[PDB]
Amino acid sequence: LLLCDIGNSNANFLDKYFTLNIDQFLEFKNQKIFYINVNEHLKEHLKNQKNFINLEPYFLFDTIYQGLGIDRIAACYTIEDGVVVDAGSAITIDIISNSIHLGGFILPGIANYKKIYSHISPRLFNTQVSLDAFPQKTMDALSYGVFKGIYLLIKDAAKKLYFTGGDGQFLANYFDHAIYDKLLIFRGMKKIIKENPNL
Amino acid sequence: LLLCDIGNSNANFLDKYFTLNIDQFLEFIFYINVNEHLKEHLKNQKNFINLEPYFLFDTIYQGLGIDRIAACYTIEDGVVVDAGSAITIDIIHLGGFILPGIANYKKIYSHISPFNTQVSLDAFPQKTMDALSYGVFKGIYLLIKDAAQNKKLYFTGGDGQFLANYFDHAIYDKLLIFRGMKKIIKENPNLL
Repeated sequence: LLLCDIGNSNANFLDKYFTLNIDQFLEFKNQKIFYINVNEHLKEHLKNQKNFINLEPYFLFDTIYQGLGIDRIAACYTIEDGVVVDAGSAITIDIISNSIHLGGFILPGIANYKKIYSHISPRLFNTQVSLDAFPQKTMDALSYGVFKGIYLLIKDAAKKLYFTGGDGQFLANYFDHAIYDKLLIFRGMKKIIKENPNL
Repeated sequence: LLLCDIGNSNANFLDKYFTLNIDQFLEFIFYINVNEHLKEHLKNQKNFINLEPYFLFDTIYQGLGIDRIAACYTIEDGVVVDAGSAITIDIIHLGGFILPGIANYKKIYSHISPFNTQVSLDAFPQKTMDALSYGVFKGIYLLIKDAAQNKKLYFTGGDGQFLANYFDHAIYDKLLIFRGMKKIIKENPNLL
């Protein structure tokens, strides 16, 4: 059972979890691969690979959010009630209540915060910065700005929390009653398959 | 008496307030400067007199920028927010924190994907531009609120009035920085 979650920078596979970059992904050959894809650039390519089978059409998900990404849908999908946070290149926060998508929002990913500080000034992280004291040096002034900004947005939006993505465990640790599941999305994909076994 | 607050995107002048962008300032005076790539050019200019070494300001914060010092210089008690290229939030000095300015939030998103300022903050967005706008505006809002846990609140800077509107009990002063700069010329009559 080979699953593929395709992004703008990475394709994450599950068989056993691995990550390829996009060049690597384009040279991959294999057996059936089930997939979701947000990369607009790879749509023609995927259509030419007959072994590749798009799960997106099977996702029924109650939202009015225009153009919601299939990646966010798939991560919300096994959740009945809760706040879903996928912390990678971007940080998306989605709110589920009663299997209904109430809305959601987007933040830069942590690496990107680091890039924009640099673009602003060479004068402009400590992951172990405290959130309950004002910072006293510039490293901490940045780390606090970023990490506390995300902490408060998520606190306000949240309800149980589910976390996923490369930075998800780190963000989860600021909260009690929160889970981290590296495989949230692949669980949504797993669920689609258990619901349409003719696949 | 001509004053200049030279920042990372803009040069705020007071002769009559008015602002140049950097590329303008270059083709354009007591000053403070946080623009690294402008250090050289300023030493070149003999009409410009740096005011930074005259400030004496107690803080337990190491390497506090001179724009923050200057903004904070005339405030006995409160949170001081300066919203430009970056947004500095300072406490009266018991510390403070920094964010990207609103336009620099734009720039990350615009590069990734080549703002709605009236976005509601009390409901969850349902389209991409609103999703972005709310992450930015509410993130800033929650941080200041949390920091100003009841203290006074002061805002300045090019985007400072916009942000002040989010608040009851808050004051915007476009000139808070030049007010530090004037108080320094005050304390140092010798400068004239």
